[PDB]
Amino acid sequence: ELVNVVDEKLGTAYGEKIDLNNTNIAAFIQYRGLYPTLAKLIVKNAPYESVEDVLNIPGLTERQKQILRENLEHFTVTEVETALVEGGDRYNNGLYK
Amino acid sequence: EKLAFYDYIGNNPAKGGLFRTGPMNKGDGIAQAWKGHAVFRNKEGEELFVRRMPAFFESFPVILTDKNGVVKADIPFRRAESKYSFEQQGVTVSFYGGELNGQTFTDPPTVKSYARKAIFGEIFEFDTETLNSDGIFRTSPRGWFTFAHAVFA
Amino acid sequence: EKLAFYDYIGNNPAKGGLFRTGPMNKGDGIAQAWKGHAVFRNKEGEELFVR
Amino acid sequence: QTANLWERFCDWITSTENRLYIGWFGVIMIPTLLAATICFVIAFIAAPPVDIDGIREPVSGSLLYGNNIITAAVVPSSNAIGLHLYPIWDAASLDEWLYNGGPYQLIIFHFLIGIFCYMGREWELSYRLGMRPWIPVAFSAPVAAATAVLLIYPIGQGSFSDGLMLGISGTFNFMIVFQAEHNILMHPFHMLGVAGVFGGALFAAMHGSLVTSSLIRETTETESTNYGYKFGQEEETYNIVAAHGYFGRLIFQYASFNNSRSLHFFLAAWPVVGIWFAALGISTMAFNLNGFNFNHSVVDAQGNVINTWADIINRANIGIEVMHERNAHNFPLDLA
Amino acid sequence: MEVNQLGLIATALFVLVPSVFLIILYVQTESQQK
Amino acid sequence: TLTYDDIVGTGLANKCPTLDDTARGAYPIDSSQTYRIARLCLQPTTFLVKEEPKNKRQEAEFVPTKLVTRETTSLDQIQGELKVNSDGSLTFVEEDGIDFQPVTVQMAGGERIPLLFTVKNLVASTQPNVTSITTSTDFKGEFNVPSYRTANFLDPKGRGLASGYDSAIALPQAKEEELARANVKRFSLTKGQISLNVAKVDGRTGEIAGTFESEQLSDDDMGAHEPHEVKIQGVFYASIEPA
Amino acid sequence: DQKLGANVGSAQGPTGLGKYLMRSPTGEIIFGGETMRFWDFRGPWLEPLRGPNGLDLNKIKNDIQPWQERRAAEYMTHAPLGSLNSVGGVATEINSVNFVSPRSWLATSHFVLAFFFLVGHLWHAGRARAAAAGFEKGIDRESEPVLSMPSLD
Amino acid sequence: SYDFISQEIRAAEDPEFETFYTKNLLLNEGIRAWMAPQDQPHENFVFPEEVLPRGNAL
Amino acid sequence: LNPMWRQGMFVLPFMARLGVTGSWSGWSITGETGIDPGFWSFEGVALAHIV
Amino acid sequence: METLKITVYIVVTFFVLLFVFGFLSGDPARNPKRKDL
Amino acid sequence: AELTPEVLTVPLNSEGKTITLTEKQYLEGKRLFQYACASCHVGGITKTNPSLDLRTETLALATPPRDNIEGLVDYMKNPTTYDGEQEIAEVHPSLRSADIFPKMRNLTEKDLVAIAGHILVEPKILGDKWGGGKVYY
Amino acid sequence: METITYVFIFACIIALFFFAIFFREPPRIT
Ligand code: CLA
Ligand code: CLA
Ligand code: CLA
Ligand code: CLA
Ligand code: HEC
Ligand SMILES: CCCCCCCCCCCCO[C@@H]1O[C@H](CO)[C@@H](O[C@H]2O[C@H](CO)[C@@H](O)[C@H](O)[C@H]2O)[C@H](O)[C@H]1O
Ligand SMILES: CCCCCCCS[C@@H]1O[C@H](CO)[C@@H](O)[C@H](O)[C@H]1O
Ligand SMILES: CCCCCCCS[C@@H]1O[C@H](CO)[C@@H](O)[C@H](O)[C@H]1O
Ligand SMILES: CCCCCCCS[C@@H]1O[C@H](CO)[C@@H](O)[C@H](O)[C@H]1O
Ligand SMILES: CCCCCCCS[C@@H]1O[C@H](CO)[C@@H](O)[C@H](O)[C@H]1O
Ligand SMILES: CCCCCCCS[C@@H]1O[C@H](CO)[C@@H](O)[C@H](O)[C@H]1O
Ligand SMILES: CCCCCCCS[C@@H]1O[C@H](CO)[C@@H](O)[C@H](O)[C@H]1O
Ligand code: OEX
Ligand SMILES: [Cl-]
Ligand SMILES: [Cl-]
Repeated sequence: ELVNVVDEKLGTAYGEKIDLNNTNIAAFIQYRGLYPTLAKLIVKNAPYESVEDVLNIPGLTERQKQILRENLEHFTVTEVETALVEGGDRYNNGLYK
Repeated sequence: EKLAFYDYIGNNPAKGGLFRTGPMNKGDGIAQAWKGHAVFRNKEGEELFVRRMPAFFESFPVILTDKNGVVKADIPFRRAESKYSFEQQGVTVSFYGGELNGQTFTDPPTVKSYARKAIFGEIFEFDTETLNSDGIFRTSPRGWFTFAHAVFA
Repeated sequence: EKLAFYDYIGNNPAKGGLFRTGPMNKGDGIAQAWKGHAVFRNKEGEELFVR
Repeated sequence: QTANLWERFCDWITSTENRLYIGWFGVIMIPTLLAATICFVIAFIAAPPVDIDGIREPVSGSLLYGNNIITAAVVPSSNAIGLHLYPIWDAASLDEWLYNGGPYQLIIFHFLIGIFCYMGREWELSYRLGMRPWIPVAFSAPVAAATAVLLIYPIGQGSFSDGLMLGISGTFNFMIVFQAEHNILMHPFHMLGVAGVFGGALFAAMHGSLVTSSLIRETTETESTNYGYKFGQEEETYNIVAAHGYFGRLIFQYASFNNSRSLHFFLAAWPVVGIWFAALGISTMAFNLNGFNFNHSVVDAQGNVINTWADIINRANIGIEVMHERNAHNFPLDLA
Repeated sequence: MEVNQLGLIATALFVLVPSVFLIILYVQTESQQK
Repeated sequence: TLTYDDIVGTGLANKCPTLDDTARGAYPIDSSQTYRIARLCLQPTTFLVKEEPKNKRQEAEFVPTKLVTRETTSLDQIQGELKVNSDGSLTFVEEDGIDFQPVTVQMAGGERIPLLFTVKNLVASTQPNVTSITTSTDFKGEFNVPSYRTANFLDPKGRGLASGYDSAIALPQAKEEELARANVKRFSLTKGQISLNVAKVDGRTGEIAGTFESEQLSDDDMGAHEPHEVKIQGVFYASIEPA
Repeated sequence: DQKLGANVGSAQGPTGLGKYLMRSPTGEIIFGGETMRFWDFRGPWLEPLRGPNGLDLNKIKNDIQPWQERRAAEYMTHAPLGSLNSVGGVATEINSVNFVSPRSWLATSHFVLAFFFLVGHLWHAGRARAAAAGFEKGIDRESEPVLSMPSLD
Repeated sequence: SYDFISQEIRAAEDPEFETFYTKNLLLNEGIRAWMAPQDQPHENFVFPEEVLPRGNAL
Repeated sequence: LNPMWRQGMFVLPFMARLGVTGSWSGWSITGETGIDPGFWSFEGVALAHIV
Repeated sequence: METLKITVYIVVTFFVLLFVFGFLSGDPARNPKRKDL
Repeated sequence: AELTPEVLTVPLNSEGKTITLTEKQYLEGKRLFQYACASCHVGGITKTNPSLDLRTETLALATPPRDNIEGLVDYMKNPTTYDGEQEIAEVHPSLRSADIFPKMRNLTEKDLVAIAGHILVEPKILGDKWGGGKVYY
Repeated sequence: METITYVFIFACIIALFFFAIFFREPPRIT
């Protein structure tokens, strides 16, 4: 049958946390120290098999790795959804204020 | 059943259109049976109430509040910043009385479908085939009488 | 398919009605495809022909 | 002789005996209005959908493509064209020209030339007839208004895709978007426009009723009173002193016209000036000098906004703004 | 388009009945002695 | 060299660079060096759409179409890694660029076929043992064809995937199952195939040009109808650089 | 968005056209969105990014200077939109910014003036013709031209 | 005179069908959703941001 | 399988009989695509009769 | 398209020339009163 | 409702020290904010980057914290990205870049304190309408 | 059938224009 895949995602951890594989980059403003520098690196280096794989992004500084560890509790990963990552939508999803 | 049917906006005479002609049955259909009273709950088990459509509105959003009027769920338009979706809030619907008495639905599209009917009040099953009904509300003879006699006056 | 379609009585102009109005497609339908040639046989295997 | 044959032509062109006056303005008016009318009729009936907003989202305007009289329109040329002139011969094919809204440009440019020449033609025949010359000054008011919505507003906004759409529902779309983007209801020139058309209708009914009220008895009880006037009779057909005696008592004496020339000048001037201002409203909101903005103008002692009816208007304007051309904006401000 | 099936007869009679009324009155005026 | 004001409005901006008839050389490949395509340009000259016949037994044909969206069709400023593989073949891995164009073409009779002409995420490889790129070199590869509209796009009744209504709000009490395909938007992701036939090589400058043929599906209107098969033919230009 | 990591050349917008960059009808690379209509614009802060094919993606990726970012932000936020009481911004803007562009003041005033001067031309041109011919005060009752013309029918 | 039923049947089934009539209904839906909470205060409307109909960006 | 005579066409065969076989929209009654009929397409014939 | 363009240019030029030479042909004298204009 | 000293009392630093603004201070801050900032920050939003607003809760999660007078005054001298990693005076008005943002050229320490106090007081009056955008108009 | 109806009414109106202008009751001075 036909299903809206975005509504379906809202029932996964994507609807509860920042999904490192799908969520638009503005969501990283919700927590201290993640935007824009780490947020860019995270979206650029996605997808991730598990949240803690975010710690392995090449070139991270030692403080950045600590900042990421403080925020892993706010991250999740789900399977990449084409509708959320095409169109450059992770960088600008057409929503402002 | 007759009491539940009065508590349904498809019988409200201020829901019609000047050129939507004929019987009310031509719009929502020939009513067959009450489905029963839908009780919506979130995943914590709190009962939620669908905000009903006022007669002024041809269309209306789907918003669910607790008994104190605090918004607890809705059907979002933009999804990217949704906080209250039925999927996030685990909204379910259970029916008491009527055809669906004793049944509970958890599939979000199905729960949302019933929530869309609940903005109209009590939920009915309709025969939409016999008259090839188009799903658009019409007024009753109360409405047509009033119109003709105010205009003629 | 065009040759088989001519060998079909729904295209015969002497099969109509004075008040059966409109295109031929309104009667038997809009032709889509030839089903193929039907060969009928009995249990002995003799080929039989529909009158 | 060339000079004689040419003078015979000039005499026929300017002849006061043609059933419809031609004239030199008519030499331009007739071909341009015919081209615009023929293209409009064909397009209104049969044109395929047009990508008005340049986002490959074609809007169906014609009857044959699923419209009725109320919803059909000839759709403006594409936003991708902007203000570029898009004649048929610049298209790779008629198919391309139709997709991109070519018919709209052909129609509106021939129409505008045609109505400007119609206006000059009103001057011209009045000159041939020995009349006074200012009937085209009255007609300049509707001409100015048509020019505002078909030419000036798209120039100011940079695209014929924002000009008046040539249909009944298309007109309402233009009006509603305009209200969100300029708050035209709060612009004093539109207010003057409304006074012009409300007042013009009022004064038409007033003048019509006062003359009708004082017709001199010239007919029997059977026949229409219209037979009491004969075309070209020398005497006036109503008692203007009776009419003035009624109206001066209805309000007060000095509020009423007893001079028929003053009265009829006023009847001309009120709607004409009102529509001049209406047209100037559109033509200056074309450059985004917009209606009054009293959004959050009233503030309490602490600094809370106390809403006024202006703020309720603003909420409706926002609802229009966020919904219109729902796939066309990628960035947060609608700057044209 | 799925239009109302009575729209055609409604429009036809809306045009025809009053137009015919006027044509009747006009022609019988013309035929009166002048 | 032409400037913008030499070019503007002529249609030349939608045309890929060309090479002279003298460009029949060979660009040497050093298997120890890394390479990139600094610029890849793809200029369609023909759009063909495969007919969808009723019999479904006869072989459907690709037929000509009429472009209605003007000189807006070319892909350009595309770049990516040009890998040298163990067998001497080359593999181009597309990474960035103006690598899509919406295009609408019209069939005989008027049916409009929108498509997302694209080589997004192209990976295309030559034959083995390309010690030099020559006019005998060919590239063959596959690319992604995402939905022609992206997830925010709203239909004329305001329905969409990542935004919009989820029902036909103008028919409030209609039965919904019959409208499911129009109400529930779906985001297509399919594969396309492309071949690049190198016809010219400037061995000195690292520039190549030739013809291409690509095959891909057209717009399915976010799941509302079946897409059509499209064949795109045109010319290409590419500039190769050590990296 | 490019600073955040977007590949602005390959970013497909909701319609299928580029969200940031697209082609004009003759192929030049231009800014996307509704500003596709304004691709004839030229200004000194933008031309360094333009090449023979239009906007140059390499220059966009590598060569935008801070003074260009400054100028674009300044000009975006001083767009010539504003109310008659000089509230800057779109018509839905709240009060705060006291701004109407000089370009809007000068364009509107001179359209108003040019329009009435065309009306004055018509007025005085028609009157000058009628006065030169000797009927600017009205029709001579004893010599009315139309009375000497054949009827039209 | 709110709707044309034939237009709504076609548009509901055909997401490529668009007229100025359907365009104006979208504007109406915007007016209703964005003006009703302040214009009808006795209703105590609370429309969370996510349910408000709106196009891209704006 | 759906020629003009299955579709109730009455004047179309008379245009075709004398050589008008293509539409301005690009099709021909023998099933061709991308043909240019010139002015004397079915539509041009109709227009000429109206004028 | 090129033939259409030339045709329209000629047509436009023709009517515009009629207008200009027409109004140059002693138009002030084409009135019912003083014709010595 | 009234603009009281309590409403005008705002955090001076992250350590919990407060300052009570005068009514004259707040009004000066409002005027200077219109003069130098409202073209982009009208109503508490940010027109050229809507992802970052002027809500107190947003300022509290910036690095270094910007939800206090000293944080906001420091920002107006030497602005950074939201994570503090990058100095952005070349594209954001500040005392450090008053050469290219001339409306900053005459601002005193007192002026910056006033602007900072306006930014902290305004959500105490307007609530979620500050930084809310058109949804809250 | 609805397009035919709309175009038919329009065509009748244009015909009426023609008769109203060229076959009017001639205005006559008496
Ligand atoms: C007091 C008058 C009146 C009222 C209130 C009703 C009420 C009703 N009728 Mg009944 N009916 C009536 C008189 C009335 N009828 C008359 C006189 C007849 C004989 C024709 C009928 C024959 C009839 C039938 C056959 C049917 C009904 C049906 C119905 C029901 C559906 C109504 C509907 O769709 O209308 C629709 C209303 C409109 C579309 C409005 C029309 C507006 C007009 C066209 C405006 C005209 C404007 C004018 C031209 C302007 C002039 C301008 C000029 C001055 C310048 C409703 C209970 C239906 C039903 O369900 O039966 C079981 C049904 O099938 N009625
Ligand atoms: C020689 C004339 C002629 C012929 C052979 C055709 C043939 C055709 N027409 Mg065309 N048509 C014609 C003229 C003709 N038409 C005219 C003049 C018009 C304008 C009205 C049309 C408008 C038209 C339309 C709109 C359509 C057709 C269609 C068709 C096709 C189906 C025909 C059908 O169903 O008929 C049915 C015929 C009858 C039911 C017979 C009627 C007999 C009358 C009523 C008897 C009257 C008796 C009289 C009152 C008694 C008097 C007694 C007194 C003397 C005492 C067929 C190919 C259809 C088609 O398929 O198009 C693609 C279609 O939709 N035609
Ligand atoms: C009065 C006659 C007249 C006029 C003024 C126009 C005007 C126009 N036509 Mg139309 N046309 C006409 C009759 C006319 N048409 C007729 C009879 C037909 C059927 C054959 C057409 C068929 C037609 C088509 C199919 C198209 C046009 C188009 C156009 C537009 C572009 C024309 C152009 O590029 O000229 C070329 C420019 C010149 C030839 C230079 C001008 C020559 C004069 C001598 C110079 C002076 C001009 C200057 C403004 C001074 C004016 C002086 C003033 C006192 C009169 C323009 C609005 C196109 C369109 O609408 O695009 C959207 C288009 O596609 N026309
Ligand atoms: C070309 C004419 C023109 C233009 C474009 C401007 C533009 C400007 N003026 Mg200047 N000014 C002008 C002439 C002009 N002015 C004249 C003639 C005077 C002497 C009165 C002034 C004296 C003046 C002062 C003292 C000030 C300005 C200011 C300004 C700025 C704010 C404008 C404002 O708020 O208007 C408000 C808009 C109105 C009052 C609307 C007037 C609408 C009129 C009445 C419509 C008239 C229509 C037409 C002319 C009459 C037709 C009648 C019909 C029957 C024929 C703006 C840049 C202000 C500024 O910011 O300076 C730094 C300021 O303080 N102007
Ligand atoms: C546009 C040209 C602006 C003007 C004028 C002012 N600001 Fe701004 N501001 C602007 C942007 C694009 C940003 C985000 C920058 C980034 O990349 O991080 C900001 C940010 C701020 C902040 C931080 C907000 C936060 O949530 O952390 C503050 C406190 C701020 N701006 C204040 C401010 C003041 C006081 C201004 C006038 C003196 C001012 N800004 C002007 C854009 C623009
Ligand atoms: C900015 C571009 C400038 C380009 C150069 C413009 C040059 C203009 C030259 C104007 C030449 C005028 O040419 C003019 O034409 C017509 C031709 O019958 C004449 O007009 C004549 O018409 C009829 C006779 O047929 C007489 O009733 C009328 O009184 C008489 O004037 C003028 O007497 C002649 O002088
Ligand atoms: C299998 C496809 C899954 C969906 C992937 C969507 C984003 S793929 C996208 O492709 C672009 C080049 O076209 C690059 O610019 C960008 O870095 C990359 O993320
Ligand atoms: C996908 C369908 C979910 C099943 C229950 C839907 C809500 S109830 C449903 O509502 C319809 C009108 O919308 C009526 O026609 C129908 O009789 C009724 O069963
Ligand atoms: C005399 C007026 C002629 C009007 C010509 C209309 C365009 S021609 C028209 O175009 C349609 C869509 O492309 C085709 O389906 C149809 O077969 C064709 O006749
Ligand atoms: C009334 C509109 C006239 C439009 C004229 C278009 C001419 S089109 C012209 O017509 C010829 C007809 O035989 C063709 O042979 C020729 O190839 C074609 O280009
Ligand atoms: C009353 C004005 C209507 C004019 C219509 C003229 C169509 S003209 C027609 O156009 C076709 C476009 O593909 C060409 O195939 C053909 O060669 C050309 O003659
Ligand atoms: C030197 C002792 C450390 C504490 C006093 C100096 C830092 S104080 C500090 O000032 C910052 C802006 O500069 C703000 O981010 C912060 O909220 C404020 O508390
Ligand atoms: O196009 Mn028609 O509308 Ca004048 O704003 Mn911008 O652009 Mn579109 O949006 Mn809003
Ligand atoms: Cl719109
Ligand atoms: Cl935009």
